[PDB]
Amino acid sequence: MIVMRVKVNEKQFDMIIDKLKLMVYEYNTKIKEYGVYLKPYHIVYKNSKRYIYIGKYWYKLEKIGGWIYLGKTKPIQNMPNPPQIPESTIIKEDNEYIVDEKILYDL
Amino acid sequence: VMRVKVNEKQFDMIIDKLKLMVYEYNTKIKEYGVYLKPYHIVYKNSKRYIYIGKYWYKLEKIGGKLKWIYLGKTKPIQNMPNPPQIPESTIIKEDNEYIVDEKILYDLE
Repeated sequence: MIVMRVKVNEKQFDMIIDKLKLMVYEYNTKIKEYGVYLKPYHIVYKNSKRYIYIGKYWYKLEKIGGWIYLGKTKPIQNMPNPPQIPESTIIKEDNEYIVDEKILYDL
Repeated sequence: VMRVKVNEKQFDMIIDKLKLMVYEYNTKIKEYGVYLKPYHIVYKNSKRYIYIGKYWYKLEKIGGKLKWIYLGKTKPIQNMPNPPQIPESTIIKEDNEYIVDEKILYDLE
């Protein structure tokens, strides 16, 4: 398959995240009694870049300290089946700045 | 060739040189309760504006939290030592960009 990777801005990225949050709002309040939460994405900083993975990422209610991440496998067998979430990777581009050349005299 | 594009690392270079330019001046004027921050970040028009110039602040006790209050762009007190020459310029942070699969773009409306 020829899979297309294209460039989008922050606002277009925001709608992508918002849509995923909308698609799992139907699931999380229903399964809130199980102490489990389904996050449709995962943000991780590798290779000096912000990686935003898309998928099924689960959480479990904490006990005491001083919501824990369970990974990608569903915890409870007798929980209702989650909605279908697509799997993809988003890589944030390096930040760019419009700069006057004069103030580059700090060399 | 006035205005060009630099990425994050060179942007952090310019920020640090300004902070170093005022570090020893700020230590001298610490007793006055006055801080010269050599830049000003404005999030106007959904974009990170960073303005190069003199920005003076001062310290006071507001409810016990010791909050910084903006003073202006000039020396608040006549008998303070003169500041370093901070240039005047504007830096615009470009809109954040992302590489995304086109399928989830179509499949997420």
